Amino acid sequence: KEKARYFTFLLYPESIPSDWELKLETLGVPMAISPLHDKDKSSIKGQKYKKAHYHVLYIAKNPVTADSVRKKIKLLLGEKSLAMVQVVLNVENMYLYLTHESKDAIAKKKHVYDKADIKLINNFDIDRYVTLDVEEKTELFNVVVSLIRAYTLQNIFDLYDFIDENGETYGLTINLVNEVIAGKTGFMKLLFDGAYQRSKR
Amino acid sequence: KEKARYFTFLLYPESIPSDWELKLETLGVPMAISPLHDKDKSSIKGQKYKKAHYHVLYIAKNPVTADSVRKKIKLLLGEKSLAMVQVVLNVENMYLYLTHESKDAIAKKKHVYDKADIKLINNFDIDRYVTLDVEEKTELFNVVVSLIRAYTLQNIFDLYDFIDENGETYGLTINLVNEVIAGKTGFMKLLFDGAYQRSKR
Amino acid sequence: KEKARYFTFLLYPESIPSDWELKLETLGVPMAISPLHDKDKAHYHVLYIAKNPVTADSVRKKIKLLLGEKSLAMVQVVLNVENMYLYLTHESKDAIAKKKHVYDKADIKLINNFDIDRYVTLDVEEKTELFNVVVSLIRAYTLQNIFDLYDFIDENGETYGLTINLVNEVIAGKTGFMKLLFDGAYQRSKR
Amino acid sequence: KEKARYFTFLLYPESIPSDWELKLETLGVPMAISPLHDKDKAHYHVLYIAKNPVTADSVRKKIKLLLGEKSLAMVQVVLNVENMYLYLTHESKDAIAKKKHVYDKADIKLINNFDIDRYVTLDVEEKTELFNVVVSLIRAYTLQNIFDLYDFIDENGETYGLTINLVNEVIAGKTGFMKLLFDGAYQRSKR
Amino acid sequence: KEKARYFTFLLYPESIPSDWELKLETLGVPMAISPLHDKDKSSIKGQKYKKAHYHVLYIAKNPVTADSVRKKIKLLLGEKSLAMVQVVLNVENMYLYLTHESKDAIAKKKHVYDKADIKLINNFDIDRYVTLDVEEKTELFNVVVSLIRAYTLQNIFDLYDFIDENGETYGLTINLVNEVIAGKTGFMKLLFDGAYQRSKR
Amino acid sequence: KEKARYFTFLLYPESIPSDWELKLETLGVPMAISPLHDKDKSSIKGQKYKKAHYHVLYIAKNPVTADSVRKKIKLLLGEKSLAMVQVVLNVENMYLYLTHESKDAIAKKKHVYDKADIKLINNFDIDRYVTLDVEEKTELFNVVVSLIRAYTLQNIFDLYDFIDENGETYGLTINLVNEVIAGKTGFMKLLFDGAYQRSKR
Ligand SMILES: [Ba+2]
Ligand SMILES: [Ba+2]
Ligand SMILES: [Ba+2]
Ligand SMILES: [Ba+2]
Ligand SMILES: [Ba+2]
Ligand SMILES: [Ba+2]
Ligand SMILES: [Ba+2]
Ligand SMILES: [Ba+2]
Ligand SMILES: [Ba+2]
Ligand SMILES: [Ba+2]
Ligand SMILES: [Ba+2]
Ligand SMILES: [Ba+2]
Ligand SMILES: [Ba+2]
Ligand SMILES: [Ba+2]
Ligand SMILES: [Ba+2]
Ligand SMILES: [Ba+2]
Ligand SMILES: [Ba+2]
Ligand SMILES: [Ba+2]
Ligand SMILES: [Cl-]
Ligand SMILES: [Cl-]
Ligand SMILES: [Cl-]
Ligand SMILES: [Cl-]
Ligand SMILES: [Cl-]
Ligand SMILES: [Cl-]
Ligand SMILES: [Mn+2]
Ligand SMILES: [Mn+2]
Ligand SMILES: [Mn+2]
Ligand SMILES: [Mn+2]
Ligand SMILES: [Mn+2]
Ligand SMILES: [Mn+2]
Repeated sequence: KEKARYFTFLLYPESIPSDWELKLETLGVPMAISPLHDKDKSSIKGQKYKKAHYHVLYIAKNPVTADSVRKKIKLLLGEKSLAMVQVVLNVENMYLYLTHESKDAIAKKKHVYDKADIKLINNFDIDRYVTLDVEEKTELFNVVVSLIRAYTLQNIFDLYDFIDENGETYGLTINLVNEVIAGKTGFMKLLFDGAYQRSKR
Repeated sequence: KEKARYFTFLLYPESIPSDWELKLETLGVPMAISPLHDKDKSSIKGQKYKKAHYHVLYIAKNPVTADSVRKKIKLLLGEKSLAMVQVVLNVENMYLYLTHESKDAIAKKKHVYDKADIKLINNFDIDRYVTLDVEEKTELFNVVVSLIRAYTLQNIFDLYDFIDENGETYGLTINLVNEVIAGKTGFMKLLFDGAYQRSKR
Repeated sequence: KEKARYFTFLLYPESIPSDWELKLETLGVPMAISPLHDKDKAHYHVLYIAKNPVTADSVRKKIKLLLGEKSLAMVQVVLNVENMYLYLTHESKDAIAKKKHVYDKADIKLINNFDIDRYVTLDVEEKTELFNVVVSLIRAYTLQNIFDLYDFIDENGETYGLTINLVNEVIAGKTGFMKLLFDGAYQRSKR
Repeated sequence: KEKARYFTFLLYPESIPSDWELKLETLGVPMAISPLHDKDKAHYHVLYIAKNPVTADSVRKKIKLLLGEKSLAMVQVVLNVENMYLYLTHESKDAIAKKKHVYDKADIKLINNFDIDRYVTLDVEEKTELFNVVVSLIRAYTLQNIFDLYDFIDENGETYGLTINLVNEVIAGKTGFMKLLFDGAYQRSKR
Repeated sequence: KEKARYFTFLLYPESIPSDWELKLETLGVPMAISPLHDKDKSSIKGQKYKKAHYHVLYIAKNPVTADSVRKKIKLLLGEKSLAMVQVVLNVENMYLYLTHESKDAIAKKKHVYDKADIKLINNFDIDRYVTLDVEEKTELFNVVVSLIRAYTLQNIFDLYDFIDENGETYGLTINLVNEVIAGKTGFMKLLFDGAYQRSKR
Repeated sequence: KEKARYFTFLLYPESIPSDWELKLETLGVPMAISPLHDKDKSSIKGQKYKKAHYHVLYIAKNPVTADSVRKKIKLLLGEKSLAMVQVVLNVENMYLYLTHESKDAIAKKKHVYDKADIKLINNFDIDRYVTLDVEEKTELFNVVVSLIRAYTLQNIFDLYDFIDENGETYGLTINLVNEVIAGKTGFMKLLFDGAYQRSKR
């Protein structure tokens, strides 16, 4: 059958032990658990809210079979805990989808939840799953350049500060400016020398 | 088998979900999708136009196997969505080939489509994937040198400014000067120190 | 073909010279040898630390020639050193969960000054995490050079997870980037 | 397994599509194609310039898929580009010495803006020769920066074998070393 | 087969020209030649000492094949000079083993020879071929840091001087500090800038 | 049979065309030809000088058989030109041996000739055959350090100058200092900064 690392599935509060949150920790795999979903618009007649459930993002350590994860949770939480496991094609999406903040979920105007009710098991960090491919770097690098040139930023700090305010405007966060100007260090020096000399005239 | 970043393949409107354009977005990979191909001269007897189809240009983030992308789309859009995935040798061509405006496609006098019906998923920008073959770089580098020497440009800025005006004259745009002087950083420093010392006398 | 520093493999008392423990020493590479495994045929687990990235098969041969072609038939690349080492006494997480026979830490044979504390580096994704931290730090407290940063570390290290030899391991190669940060701070302190 | 930029191979008119000349263009790599060789079976010699170091077999496949598996069966790595190019018209030194039939330079098919003048670099041992020269020069005439050196080159280039784009090709990567030389000269001019 | 830099092999006085010691010099490779081995305990019945022989430690300049060195010596000294060439895994050991002072040789209580009868051809210096395994470097590097920090050494010289006096205390000799701070150049600059700024306050 | 790149052999003025020096050039291989040997002490009774001859150092472009070179010269210069071809084990030696300035030739107190009468065919340069193996570099590097430290040389020039005078004392020539401090650029900077600061106090 098929194998993969990224899975997702549903957990209903009614069908799971009261210590599930700890029982899942025991698997030693990283997971992300949605805030509780208790506000999903039910197209069912005479009912506003779908039964309450949790979405679980589950990250095997090695390529395995969907059914291997099915069993592993049935044994952990009882056979009535889950009945449907799916392979995650894109992790970033399925994760935003936890709070209905993914592109598909906003376009279907679904109820938005709170990022803070998200339960991170086993040091799960979404970023250790979001890579910034080559071409994306150099794009932004040129941006950082247009920026340092435009606003005559004279050092790594002034740039950082500028980012702190207008970050979202150009798509930039601090740890991204750090990831971007990685290794381009020398080039950066050139840009600040430039700006600094220019501010002088 | 083989691994690579650049792929292409075919999508038939009849075999794909009505939300495919969004489903592909979910993969978080950049793609370029042809205008609809509904005008391809069919050498089949009794038929003017090949079945209607879409060409998809697909840019993995990391070298992967053709079959890995086959599966990924079969699961996304249904096993009847594609049956043939190919490795793209030249991105620039296979992209022009989307509107039958590539050299091969003009020489086979194939129906030309409209550039504007091209669907760009995930901030795909063709300019990202065309890059200066080696010899091209060093040519221009020598140019940037003739330039910094000739006009006594004393820093990355003055050079940039000069480029802003006389760019086309020498073939240079800003993001090209950036692509060119990549890694030659050190060498650049030498040139500016030169110019700056020289302006002083 | 793959190259790496960390390997492991099996040695059977029946198939090895009676002076193997010394013969391995001769390779001048650091190794850790399990207590004898006789409670799982009796065998030894060997943790082997090349000095330079090499091929699994290069180590296969090197031991076949050293101890005889019947000494080992399977060499593996070690992904995590800390684990594969605990696994020597079946005290690794995987080995406790499979309730395997636990051995004695003291029967472990350390060849060529092998010290487990040594081969613990930061996996990639860990370095850059901390690097960003060192940045948030140098930015926040306007540290103007490698020293002021060091000092700051000396006091509030544990707060941010940093020790001196970690700051050193972290800012490895990021040298240039660091220069940018101090120039920054120093200019900023001036205004 | 070996990687390189420069390859050559054979194409037989009998085994290739009638649009091959265009099909090769599609690869977006620069090539030089011999006039037809029918005076030595009739064949074409192809000079092929990968954009990045790759494996001979990677190019084998790439052409088998492009032109059909019967198009080529032998791909070779080009050691010297200038020669293998002259060898297209049997005007290379080896080909004149074996008195082989000479063809016409004009029947040569240049795909994708291939220009022979482009792929002539300095072999290793040649660079460092000249580098030492640039050093003897910067030392001798106390040139105090990349400019003064450039200027000097502009006048006495031919004397030492140097042109500007060669000084650029030479001092490639030796950047740092160059800095040392100018600091030197500049300090020395001061005394 | 295999390529490597470090080899060893045997030379019998009976089978070699009387000018061998000079003939080997001619190869322009560094070698170390054992004192004469004429005292090796022979397990052969009726004989105390193995035939007399020399051990040769041979250091190619570039990775080559064992057989390439076999030939090279057969041609130099005659085909009856050597019949067995081996790749040296550890140079430091195989060198001590020249005087039977290696760990293996002491444990097998073999006859110990004199260090002074060792013939060094072509400026062979054992210290050249013993080198700090990775972890060893970085240990000492941190030391050099603790040092430059502790005593506020403001440049490569002051550090050097300090080493000249208190070397042994920290395990450091000059050519070791040089071997250690190899490539860490940049990092070193940071440390001196630090110290120097700090001395100012 | 055996194959190799480096050969040597003898040419007698009496047995060779008067245009030999040009005929050899025609082979397009690099060679080095001794000054004329007309002063070799003949152990023959009643004769001071061996018949006059030339030594030829010959560098095939590809591994070939000694006999292949035998023929190639017999056809070029006539079958009476040479009767003995040998494989060169060490090029540097066999070349010094051209003027009897090799170690073996000095030890046999043989007549020394003039380096300038050496005939270099086809751009033969002995150095393109003399490599400086790793350990040799770093040895000398430490030397350059002991030197820059000792004499407080404050820049690449002062070092160069010092080399010009005391070169041979430490084994150093200019193009060797250049080959040595290759890539160690940064480290060098450290040394000059050091010296320069130190001269100030
Ligand atoms: Ba219940
Ligand atoms: Ba309702
Ligand atoms: Ba990341
Ligand atoms: Ba992304
Ligand atoms: Ba903010
Ligand atoms: Ba349908
Ligand atoms: Ba571009
Ligand atoms: Ba404009
Ligand atoms: Ba050791
Ligand atoms: Ba092009
Ligand atoms: Ba004898
Ligand atoms: Ba040493
Ligand atoms: Ba002392
Ligand atoms: Ba005659
Ligand atoms: Ba006599
Ligand atoms: Ba050389
Ligand atoms: Ba040498
Ligand atoms: Ba002199
Ligand atoms: Cl960096
Ligand atoms: Cl760069
Ligand atoms: Cl570093
Ligand atoms: Cl460069
Ligand atoms: Cl260095
Ligand atoms: Cl350099
Ligand atoms: Mn939901
Ligand atoms: Mn089509
Ligand atoms: Mn076991
Ligand atoms: Mn031909
Ligand atoms: Mn012995
Ligand atoms: Mn002679």
